[PDB]
Amino acid sequence: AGEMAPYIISLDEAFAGVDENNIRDMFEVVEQLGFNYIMNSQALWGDYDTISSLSICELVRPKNADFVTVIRYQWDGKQRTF
Amino acid sequence: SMAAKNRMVKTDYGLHVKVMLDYEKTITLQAEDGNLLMPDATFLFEETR
Repeated sequence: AGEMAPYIISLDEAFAGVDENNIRDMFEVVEQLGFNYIMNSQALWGDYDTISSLSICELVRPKNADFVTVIRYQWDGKQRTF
Repeated sequence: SMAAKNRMVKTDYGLHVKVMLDYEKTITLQAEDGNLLMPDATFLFEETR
């Protein structure tokens, strides 16, 4: 691609199957490369210190109703130099 | 909480919990890892007696 291409990736049920601890490393790998990504996950929360910054959204739709409720957050992380 | 229309929640500790949300706020919830910016909330706990 060109200089200006935004490296976009996506992941579904992202990183499911990785142990609860090592998921920290994955977001380090992603950040080093500089990807812009749209991920989704049923259990993951994105609250990992290695994340330089990360917007989040939670989708709520009770059982079958015809509306979706969206709660928004943001996370900034404190990557552990310790 | 947002799933239940009454905004009531239940916990394994025996504590009924009611959640009210205000969403116009830049409030930080700090911990050892990361600073999470989210809309403010209040949590009441009912008298399980």
